[PDB]
Amino acid sequence: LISKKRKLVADGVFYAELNEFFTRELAEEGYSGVEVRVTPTKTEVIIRATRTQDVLGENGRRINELTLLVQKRFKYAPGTIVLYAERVQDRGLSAVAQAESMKFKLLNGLA
Amino acid sequence: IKIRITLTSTKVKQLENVSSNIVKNAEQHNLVKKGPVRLPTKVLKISTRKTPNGEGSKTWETYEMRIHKRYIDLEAPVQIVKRITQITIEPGVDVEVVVA
Amino acid sequence: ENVWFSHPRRYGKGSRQCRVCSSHTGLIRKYGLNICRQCFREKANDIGFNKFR
Amino acid sequence: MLMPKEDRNKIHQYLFQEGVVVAKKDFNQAKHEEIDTKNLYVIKALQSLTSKGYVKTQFSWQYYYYTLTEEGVEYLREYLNLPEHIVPGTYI
Amino acid sequence: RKKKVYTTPKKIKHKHKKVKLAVLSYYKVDAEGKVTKLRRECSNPTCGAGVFLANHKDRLYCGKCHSVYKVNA
RNA sequence: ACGGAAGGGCACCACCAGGAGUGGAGCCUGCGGCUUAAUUUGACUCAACACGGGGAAACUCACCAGGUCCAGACACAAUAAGGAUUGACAGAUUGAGAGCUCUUUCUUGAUUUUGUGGGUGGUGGUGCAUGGCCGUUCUUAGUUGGUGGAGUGAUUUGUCUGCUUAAUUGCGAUAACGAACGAGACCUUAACCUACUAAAUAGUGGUGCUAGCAUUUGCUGGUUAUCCACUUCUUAGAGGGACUAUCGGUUUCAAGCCGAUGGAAGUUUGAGGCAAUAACAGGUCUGUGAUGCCCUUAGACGUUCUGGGCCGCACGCGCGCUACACUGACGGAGCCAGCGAGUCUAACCUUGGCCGAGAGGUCUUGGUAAUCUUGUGAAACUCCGUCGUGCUGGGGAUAGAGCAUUGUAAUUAUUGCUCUUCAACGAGGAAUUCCUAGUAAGCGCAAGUCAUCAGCUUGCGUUGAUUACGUCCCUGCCCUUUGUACACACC
Repeated sequence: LISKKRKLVADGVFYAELNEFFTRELAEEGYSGVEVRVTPTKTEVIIRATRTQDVLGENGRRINELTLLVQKRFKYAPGTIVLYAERVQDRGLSAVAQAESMKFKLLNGLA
Repeated sequence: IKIRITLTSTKVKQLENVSSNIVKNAEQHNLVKKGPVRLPTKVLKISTRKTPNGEGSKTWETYEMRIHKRYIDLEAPVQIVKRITQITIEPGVDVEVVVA
Repeated sequence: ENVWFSHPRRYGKGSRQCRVCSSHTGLIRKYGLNICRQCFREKANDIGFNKFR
Repeated sequence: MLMPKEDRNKIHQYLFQEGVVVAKKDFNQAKHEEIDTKNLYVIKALQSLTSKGYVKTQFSWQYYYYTLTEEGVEYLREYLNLPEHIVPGTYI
Repeated sequence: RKKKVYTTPKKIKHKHKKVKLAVLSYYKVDAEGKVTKLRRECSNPTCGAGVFLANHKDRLYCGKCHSVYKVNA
């Protein structure tokens, strides 16, 4: 239905949209990054971060309503989007995590 | 059946290795096929202003997007196609199946 | 109320706008991204566009 | 808050069933996505709800995510007068 | 706010607030008896027994068809 | 920092040499002046002025002449379902059902009409908050530690005596040695990967069928499966290159600069991207929903509609286009480009016929895209004729009539076309602009805004005469010497 020329740009725009939404709504919770995996009738998105349990929340309601978020946003099939959380290895080697930690320290209020 | 497995990726090395493993699996399965034909890689160019407003010398930038298309002509049943796709999997590689 | 948008907004720069700042100038419709030029400059690295030449 | 009864009931039931509202920022369109009510009416109702403090909002490039909270869901439950374990919004 | 002299007449016309008159809906006056029902509504299927066919000066109005009602006798 | 102060080191954004319009004419563009309701804006030494991709129907501009709408929220008292807006035909307005607005009514009918320290919005304003991004710094040119040495010290040497090099890149280095960043380094469109797979998007030798020449090797074309080791025109990959090979001339015979039986060239292989510890009160609270601060929240500076407006002329300024005529206007005819561009609540890109000298659509065995435009038949050449030592045939600019289109609207001609009328322009006075390659330029295509077409911008196609190694006179920069009474540090 779409030529691959516009389709690649559309996929890039969708990935940018998911990354920007996650970093805007998850700045307080220490978001680091997102990766994707496409398979027939299923799209897995994995959030690389530090506090996997905290971004999971209580009974995973956070991830359930985030999946519903991405669903109602991008108008895919119902229930074909699944997100997981993974603890980033070498956490301090990413500038985003260091920036988030410094934001937290500034909020605490040390020199 | 004359199926066409088409890869529409951008990762050059990933496209090369996935084509290599597909062709090597076809060779080791000893089934007739056509060679992996590469469509010429297409460059998407955006010429945009370096600066937001109209200050400074007229300077522009050319963003580039290299996209690689390739296809292999096979003849396999649905189960064999699914097993081929499942084996040698790599995220990001965009695969699609057509029948001629 | 149907009297608020009596003047057509089906085409033109009134509708051909970006999804970030809703502006109608400096827009690019190539490859159907419909993004402002400077926002594209900001987000091109993550979108996929890279600076080579 | 000056919503019709039908529109407010539709918004409440959609929040109960899905949990989150997505509203493309186009006011006075009077044709909202997947709900027949007004886009401006939905936006203003949810903004007044946020002022009440029962639901949160995100922008993300003129897109209006409306995400419900515990206080919002409990107030909606008390308004709809639904029995416990009838249809929670956090199903798997 | 320099090129605005307001030479036009002062015409603030904030909408009226539906001044409350005396009792309305005068069907008839019957003492210790049934008051007959009036205002036979329009036979058009669009009307849902909600339009009051008040004939002030030889005219009829229907709130259902907001754009199509033009009848004469 | 400042020099008309020592100097040197450089730059075709400067020259000895030489080409190409600008300064003389006609036009769209952008800036200052004027009028007006409004022609509102920001930007002014290279670092304003076809710049905000900003060619201005309306939409996008903020500027106006007018009538409508709130998103007005902590908590209530006052007429409190004998009750209050948004959606209404009507004497009058109106592109209209904007009852916005009077004696009279309504699709629904607690969704409260009013007030405060909170404040949701804004093209109202400050780069006297600035992020963030660019330009200039600084375009092939400059900085920083560690250990030594000078110095009480701040600091200095290191980072140059002699100097090749479109870079302090380097040989050699006086007290230095040893590292780091910028640079150098990192790369296809710019090939020949003839080791190997590569287009029902390819070839010739013959392969089935064909029109014409002697039944004197066969020839161009066709529908596509009607073929037989293959990649000679275009993409790749663990791995190719040219490292200025090898020699002759100049250097206490030490970097380098030059000429020559071969590969794509032996000036660094072509152009660019990413990019110097620091600065500019350089552009953007005025196309960005980064946002405290003085501005609004019952006629609001937000939004919506009609008509105006970046579209006006006594005037000056630079970018760009057309000329000054056997080269060009020409016309009837031959043969040609690479990156790319193009349809899902949209039916888009002008492929062969009908309404039709052409322009809108009526059928899509062409399009999720090298095959439909398209292998981009245009841009420059060859038979023929006029301007034939011109007050006009170069100049369709300088005016009117008509023939044509998405668009619920194009009048101060949105754009093309068919005619009719050359009021300017004979290498163009002082100043300045850009250029060594296959470069400026002779000339047309692709994409941006698009409803229409650019002259603007980012990318190619036929070729170029005599330097490229050579200096400050003006356009300047840098280093170190030198002089200070300077620190928001010559403003």
